[PDB]
Amino acid sequence: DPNEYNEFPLRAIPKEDLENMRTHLLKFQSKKKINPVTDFHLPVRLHRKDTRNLQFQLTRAEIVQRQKEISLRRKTRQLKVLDENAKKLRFEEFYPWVMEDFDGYNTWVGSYEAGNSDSYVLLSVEDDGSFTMIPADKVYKFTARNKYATLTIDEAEKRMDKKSGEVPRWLMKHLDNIGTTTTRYDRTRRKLKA
Amino acid sequence: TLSHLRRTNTPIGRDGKLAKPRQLHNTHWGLVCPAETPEGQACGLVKNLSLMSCISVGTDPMPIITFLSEWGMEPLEDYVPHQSPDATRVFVNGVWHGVHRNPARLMETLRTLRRKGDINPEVSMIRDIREKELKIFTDAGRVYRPLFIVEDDESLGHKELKVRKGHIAKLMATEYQDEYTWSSLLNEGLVEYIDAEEEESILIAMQPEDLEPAAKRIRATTFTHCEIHPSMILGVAASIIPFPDHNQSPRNTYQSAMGKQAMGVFLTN
Amino acid sequence: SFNQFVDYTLQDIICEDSTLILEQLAQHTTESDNISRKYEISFGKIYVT
Amino acid sequence: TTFRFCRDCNNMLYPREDKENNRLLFECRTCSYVEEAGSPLVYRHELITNIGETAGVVQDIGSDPTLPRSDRECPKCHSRENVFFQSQQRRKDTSMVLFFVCLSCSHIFTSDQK
Amino acid sequence: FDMGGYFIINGSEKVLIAQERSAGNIVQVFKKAAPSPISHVAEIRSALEKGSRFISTLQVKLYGRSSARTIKATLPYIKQDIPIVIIFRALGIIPDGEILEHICYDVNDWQMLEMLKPCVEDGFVIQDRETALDFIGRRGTALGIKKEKRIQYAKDILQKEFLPHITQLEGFESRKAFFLGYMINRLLLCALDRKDQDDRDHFGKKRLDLAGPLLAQLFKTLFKKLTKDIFRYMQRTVEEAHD
Amino acid sequence: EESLDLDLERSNRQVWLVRLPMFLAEKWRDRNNLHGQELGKIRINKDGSKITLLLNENDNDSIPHEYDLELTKKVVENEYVFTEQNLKKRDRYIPYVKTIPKKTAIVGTVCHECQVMPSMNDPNYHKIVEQRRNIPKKEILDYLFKLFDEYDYWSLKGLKERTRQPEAHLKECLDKVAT
Ligand SMILES: [Zn+2]
Ligand SMILES: [Zn+2]
Repeated sequence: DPNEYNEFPLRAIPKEDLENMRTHLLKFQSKKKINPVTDFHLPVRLHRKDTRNLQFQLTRAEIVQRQKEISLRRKTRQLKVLDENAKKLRFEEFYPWVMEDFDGYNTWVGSYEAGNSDSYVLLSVEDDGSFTMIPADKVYKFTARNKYATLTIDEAEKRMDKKSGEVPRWLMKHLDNIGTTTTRYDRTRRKLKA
Repeated sequence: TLSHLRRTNTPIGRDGKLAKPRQLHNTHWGLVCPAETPEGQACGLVKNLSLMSCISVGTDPMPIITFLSEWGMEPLEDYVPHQSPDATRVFVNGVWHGVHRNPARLMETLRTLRRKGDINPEVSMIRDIREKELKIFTDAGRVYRPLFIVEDDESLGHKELKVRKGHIAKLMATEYQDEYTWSSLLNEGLVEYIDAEEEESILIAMQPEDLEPAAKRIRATTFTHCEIHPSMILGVAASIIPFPDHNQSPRNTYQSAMGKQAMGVFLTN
Repeated sequence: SFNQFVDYTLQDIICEDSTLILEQLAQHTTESDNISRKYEISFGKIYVT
Repeated sequence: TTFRFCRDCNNMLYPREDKENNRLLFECRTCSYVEEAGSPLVYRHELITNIGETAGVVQDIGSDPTLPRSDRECPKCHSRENVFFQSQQRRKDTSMVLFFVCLSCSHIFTSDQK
Repeated sequence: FDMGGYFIINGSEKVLIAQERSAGNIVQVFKKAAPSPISHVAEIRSALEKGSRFISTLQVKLYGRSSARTIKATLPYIKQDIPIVIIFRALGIIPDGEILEHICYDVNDWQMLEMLKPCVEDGFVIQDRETALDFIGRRGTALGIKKEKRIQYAKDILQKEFLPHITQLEGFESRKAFFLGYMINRLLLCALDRKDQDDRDHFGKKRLDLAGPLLAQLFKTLFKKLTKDIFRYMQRTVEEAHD
Repeated sequence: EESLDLDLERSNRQVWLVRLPMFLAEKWRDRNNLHGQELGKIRINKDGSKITLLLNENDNDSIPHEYDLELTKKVVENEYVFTEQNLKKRDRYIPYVKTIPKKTAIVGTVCHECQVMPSMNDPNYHKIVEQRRNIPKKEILDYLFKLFDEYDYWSLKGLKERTRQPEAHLKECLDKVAT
């Protein structure tokens, strides 16, 4: 063919590089384009944690401000058999992936996809034009969470019960005007002000 | 005995309704004899298969799903209803696996590849094009019966069933040999198994010339199939009824009940 | 139906659930260590006569 | 009557009324986006309908062999071929009006003359 | 001439007869009678060849005839009839219009959207997956190291037991969401009478079993009895020996 | 030891995404392969919309050499691929939940999803379709005096190895002093 194109048949990964890598794939669930290097109040830490009371969990800016202010068996059992790789996957995804900025204004909660993680392969161009083949391992999906001052399970159950024949349409607006269970960005701003 | 080998039996309960399956239904055609029923408290409970009636023994579906993957669908992980407003959902034994853009090519390809013999012919498929759906069934438990295939197009003209005089001459020669079989007719695609579920994509001809060219008794143009013979909707004892059109149906019922109580010979040993 | 069940689904119904182990390391602390005493039983190929 | 969604975040918009400027303002319950309403129509029950006899048409209805064929023509292209079939709605009071779809004009037309 | 597929037990020729049932793993809808509080329902049977009989029934029920337009659903082991927006959020679809895109297909039609708007108002309160999963459905067994109900326990339910077809391993909740959306779609078509009442008495929706499945069932169950007796006497050999 | 954050220079990178049939995916996931050798060739148009794969003769023609690229998703947003290396070695905050953050680097943005399909006109193609279709009284009294001096509630089973004597003699001697 007449060379109107960037022909570079593939180079590949160093095999000695290739041990201790896990190279997953990330997607955001929003129609608007998101670029975290433009959006996030960096530093950005990626951690694998539980999500129990994550709204009640403190932000990293709040942690830094607090640090600155402070400164007979029954001898019979059975392990019904299960796949060791599946168990290792289950223990890996016992906690999911979460990345967020230092402020805690925007936070993103991840989840795991198992539908097509085997067949994919990567054509990432290099600076010279090189195309290294990185065989993908798993694909993960991230959604935003607590961007909008999420509610509480208990009073949620009281709204679910038939105390009202229909709950108020602006009940969330009334609760936000009361100030109960505010946003993570608002809590971080109030903690930074205090 | 040759009646009693091919018996079927459902449980219902004590009293039951009547529109519920105690009485016969139009779906029963070509599969079960509409006369050979027992009499007394269980009429319409026990029922007896057709002559060429054959049962499904199942086949594992993963070569079919990988084949389907290779010939192109969108797997559901990136489905969106807006950008695919009209594509056809794909099912395999009541399981969603694919949505695919071009249904007609996929259907004719699956039909040609079943005819060529690279798929076990027990597998069935329906294009309910009215609802933009597609079905694939491969479990054990279905019932099917043979048919004569028809190509619509013809160099000789109008419309024709594919089988010819030379093939049946070779069948006659192999029978009086005392190397064609039924399977060795099946492999090159002249007959085709069709289950109990497909027929609503199929027009059927009663006779091999009923409208195929374009006093005794009294008797469209888009056929795809004709039966082997209309006499073979019956069962075992129903074969023995001479001229079984030429009576009334409860007489056929008492005859099928009566023939089990006949003496004569049973074996030779 | 009979020939299908004789040829297949029997090796499948064995290999579905053939695994059974009782590996007794120590079942208390020490016993120093003890060894991971793999009492392993499983069924391989089947046979018909 | 449609259900608008907040363009910032694809969530079900709810009606809520201005306190003093007397306008319906569809405010998002997720985010702070708000939008005025084109009409004072909010809710609509529609206890009586008669609809559904027509649709479900694919562009190749006639590709299926099982539909019958006739010789009435399409009153746009005048081609004598056609495909006819009855209502796609099935109530216990739906009519014996017929629907005629052609291949040449690719058009749907009926046989009612009231 | 004795072509005959029978069995010879104790000096007696002995034959088995076919049994039938409805086909499992296939959509049906019913129209229950007027005086009940339920009007339109659905069902899925299941069997996966056939470990502990894999019965695992499902239904989705519908209320009123009026203003009681709500869609609750039942699952094992949940004794409460759970509304379905909770299920969508719990499986991991938060944004409301995407739940609507899972249910319906043509956005131009609207009758389904007025059908679903009271159900979204039911689901207006709970806006997070594990908060949705926090709903109890106790039905046994006893709680482990919990607070009220482990979200790990609820996710273990939704992975292992529910919908014993498309998957039961770990990671295909989007396939589950699409399957439920198709189920809700056909239920709404039966409710709005654009599409008709199904038939139970059609033949192809039934199946016929034979000696293969019958010997499979009995052989599986007596093999489990066997295996529990194999686990028996393995605890009893505290003393010698390996017989 | 090292920095706990993530690399950002490799973010600005277009990535093409390929699905693959299974026999192909087995040969292209060989770690005994994949050292930098070049195994195919590509041919795009000036306007695009038809890209073919010219597979080199390394396959020895058990599979085709003529393949086409099916760019299903020509424009791709928000799809990011990263890497991972393990590290070199009301206001209650838990800085250690035993999370193990890694030397992770976001290393590319997916821009084009595509697929290599075996061009059916090839004679080696559809051959794969038939393949897929086919497939001592006195001393011990002093010794036990030392033993109750060693510990008050000494075990009877522990008394056995400390004596290694006749137990009936031991039982008589134990009854004379204590329990
Ligand atoms: Zn919003
Ligand atoms: Zn016309």
